[PDB]
Amino acid sequence: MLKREMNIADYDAELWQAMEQEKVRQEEHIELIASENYTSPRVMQAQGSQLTNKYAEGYPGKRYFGGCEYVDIVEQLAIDRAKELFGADYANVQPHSGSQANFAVYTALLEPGDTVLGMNLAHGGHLTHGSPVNFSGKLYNIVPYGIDATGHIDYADLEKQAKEHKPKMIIGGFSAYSGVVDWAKMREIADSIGAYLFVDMAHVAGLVAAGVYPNPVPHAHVVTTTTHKTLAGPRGGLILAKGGSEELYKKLNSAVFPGGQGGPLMHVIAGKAVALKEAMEPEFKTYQQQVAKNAKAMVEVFLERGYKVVSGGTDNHLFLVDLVDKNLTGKEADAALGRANITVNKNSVPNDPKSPFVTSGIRVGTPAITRRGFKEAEAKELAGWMCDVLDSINDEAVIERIKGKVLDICARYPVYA
Amino acid sequence: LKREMNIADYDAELWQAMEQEKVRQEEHIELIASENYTSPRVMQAQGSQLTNKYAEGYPGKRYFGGCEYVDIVEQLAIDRAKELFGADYANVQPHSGSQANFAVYTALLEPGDTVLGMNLAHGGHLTHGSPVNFSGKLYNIVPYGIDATGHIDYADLEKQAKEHKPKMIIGGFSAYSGVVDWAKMREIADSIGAYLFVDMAHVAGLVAAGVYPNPVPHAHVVTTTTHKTLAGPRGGLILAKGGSEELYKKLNSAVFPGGQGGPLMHVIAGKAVALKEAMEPEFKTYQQQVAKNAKAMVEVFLERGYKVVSGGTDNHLFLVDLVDKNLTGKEADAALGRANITVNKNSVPNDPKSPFVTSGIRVGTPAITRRGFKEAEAKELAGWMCDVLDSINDEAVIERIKGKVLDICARYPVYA
Ligand SMILES: Nc1nc2c(c(=O)[nH]1)N(C=O)[C@@H](CNc1ccc(C(=O)N[C@@H](CCC(=O)O)C(=O)O)cc1)CN2
Ligand SMILES: Nc1nc2c(c(=O)[nH]1)N(C=O)[C@@H](CNc1ccc(C(=O)N[C@@H](CCC(=O)O)C(=O)O)cc1)CN2
Repeated sequence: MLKREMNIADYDAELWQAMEQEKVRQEEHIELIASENYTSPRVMQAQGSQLTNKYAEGYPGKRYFGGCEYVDIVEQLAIDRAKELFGADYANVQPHSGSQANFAVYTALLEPGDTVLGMNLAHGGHLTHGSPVNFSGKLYNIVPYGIDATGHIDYADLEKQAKEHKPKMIIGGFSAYSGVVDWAKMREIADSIGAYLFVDMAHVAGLVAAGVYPNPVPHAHVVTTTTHKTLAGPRGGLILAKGGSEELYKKLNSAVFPGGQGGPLMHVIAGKAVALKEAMEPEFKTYQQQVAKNAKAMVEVFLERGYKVVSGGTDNHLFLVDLVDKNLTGKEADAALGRANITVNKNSVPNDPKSPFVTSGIRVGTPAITRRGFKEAEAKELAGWMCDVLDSINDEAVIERIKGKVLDICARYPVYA
Repeated sequence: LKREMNIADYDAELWQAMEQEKVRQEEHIELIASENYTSPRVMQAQGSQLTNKYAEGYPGKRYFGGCEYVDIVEQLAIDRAKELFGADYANVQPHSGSQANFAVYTALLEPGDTVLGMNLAHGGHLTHGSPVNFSGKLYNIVPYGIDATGHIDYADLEKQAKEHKPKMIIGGFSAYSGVVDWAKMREIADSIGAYLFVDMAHVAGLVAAGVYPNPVPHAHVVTTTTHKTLAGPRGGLILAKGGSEELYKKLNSAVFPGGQGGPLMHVIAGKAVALKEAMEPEFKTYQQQVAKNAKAMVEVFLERGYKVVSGGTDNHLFLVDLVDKNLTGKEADAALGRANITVNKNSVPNDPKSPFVTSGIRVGTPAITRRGFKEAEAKELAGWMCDVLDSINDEAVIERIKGKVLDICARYPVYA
């Protein structure tokens, strides 16, 4: 008879202290990591439910364990909302993460060794888009594609590569690209060589949901996304599709299970279901608008201050700052901004002379501060403080000054009130 | 963003289903070997704000900033994991058992390498070479099962190993009730220079209490989930002892960036607190009751004329072969379910039916034991089960048994 009153605080102080500190860090820090956000207490409530106890392999109605009557309802809710929010006729809510959702798509449509056309990591592509240190690069033959000297994808060259290499699948998506991708144009290219157009919209799923970024669902054979980025939900993966055949969806369901996973996390899926409902609110649509809007405001300031912004601008929630001409490593910038309570993340840039762990740039995202209340005014001011730090990266007095400024604004905009 | 936000007043549908599951867990006798009831402390962790942090990499070498406290959290889980099992290496980031196993494969083998693993119908897990799983699709699998006696024949295993010269031998199971000789498997591996990979997901809890042979000191690499007999959150875990810096390097890379992205820091916090609870003395006597209860149910089943694979049990579970009773696991499962007794259809050795239908059921005592049941209650439960199986079409029999379960269930509430 476990007691509902059994808590962590009085049982494990070590773990407890660390947790509480993270709770405060999230309040005293300006999070500018593009892939992060602040999920609602409703999503956390779900994740902390008793649904963590149930084993439910299979799908609603076709499980491999008994007693799945209510978890079946839960999973169905997540599936239906997912389809309605994105306009798909197929959705799989069991992938444990973005990597897992992507892994499923690979194993369901390709054979080890097949050729895949994906966006290079330094140019903005994700690890699972063909990186040699990831399963994508080890199990398949990858042909990369990057961006112009203008900072955008050259669909003319992409087409050439496609025609010359005849890839079995073309991957559209990114982790660090600030432009707008022409989904329809990539589908055209895929169709000309009979390839699959697989789009990973993890980073822009939220913006797409609000209608602030082109929806790829109606142009790709298969789409994947995480639920924890701009979508602002729990950490998890999701597979979506529209206009596919019974077979394709059967393959996709098999790829997830028993293909690459065991039992799903019913408590996390409950959270996905509630987050997908929150993404349906009108306030959610104006929220994404502020996100893109704030992103543009920070870019202006960075350019006015003499900083190189890859692609010259932004059409989404993020942007890259190339620090090569400033003789700074992303690792240095990241660490300096951190001491001022401004959290970003070192990021490789196109033609980066440094390795992924060091990099010559930093990636910035507005989803967190926007969800926190910030607007153009606050964002322009924050961008400014950032450049102040970068400008005098060795001046502890400058960093000190800024630190107090952020602690001050962080207090007026509590994350969880 | 207001802390007062909750599901009840915002999403009545989701809330209603959740609440029902909450009651189902109280009104049902869960006998699914892979399930349990995690403490409210583990749930508390999983519902924390740690779900907001992205922390790729390992403590000290992350790819994002602001990982000072999540680094402390992950270290706690790693240290406790090592101390509880006696390993000098532990990886707490795998999202699940499948993911932990996938890492071990990709870190030690090349697509197409030969692997010796236990056949699924004979008790092996999907990730141990099933053709419908990545293990069976990416590697060359040679299976091995059990005797006519119900146990592994280490003599035949050795023969298979010498003849096929596999690059890795897998020890572990999802539905075997015996004791595996880890040292003996390591002997066999060594003779052909193969890797001995042991997946102890099902018996991690028993091992922790010292109730089942610990494989850590005999295998090159060990994996386990944290949500079965260990009674923690749903997740994976990699353990190793006596390996080299190279091997651990590979293992860390296999998990990330090899097969995963960011870990679930909130789940890892839960792993950390569950591994501390597994250190309690009450936890050791708990596993003892589990194994003990398992034996008590087996006796009754045999006395009632039911075929129990392997003739008995040396752990938390056992299989009931229903072929001679002309019943499918799917039928038994459904019948027992209407009596509020939840089990799961399970393939048995030489099963004439497919995995979705099966000719048997698997039974586990971890849940009811953690719930308070002891030999007396377990013998009585096993009895009711046989009553249902005996008269599987008698709705009057099933109803009477449902009244009995609801009753004993009210006397042993799960969460209070
Ligand atoms: N373009 C881009 N930016 C991104 C991501 C991405 O996938 N693509 N990430 C998405 O999450 C994060 C960065 N994650 C990375 C993780 C590992 C390696 C990597 O290549 N590691 C190699 C070599 C490292 C070294 O320099 O020593 C390795 O570990 O072997 C790179 C990026 C954030 N920024
Ligand atoms: N021995 C054993 N028992 C176990 C498991 C296991 O891995 N091994 N499981 C561990 O979690 C659960 C069963 N999970 C399974 C999931 C899928 C298939 C399977 O082979 N499905 C095929 C064919 C199904 C059919 O009969 O139609 C498929 O989907 O293609 C089998 C078992 C519980 N019992």
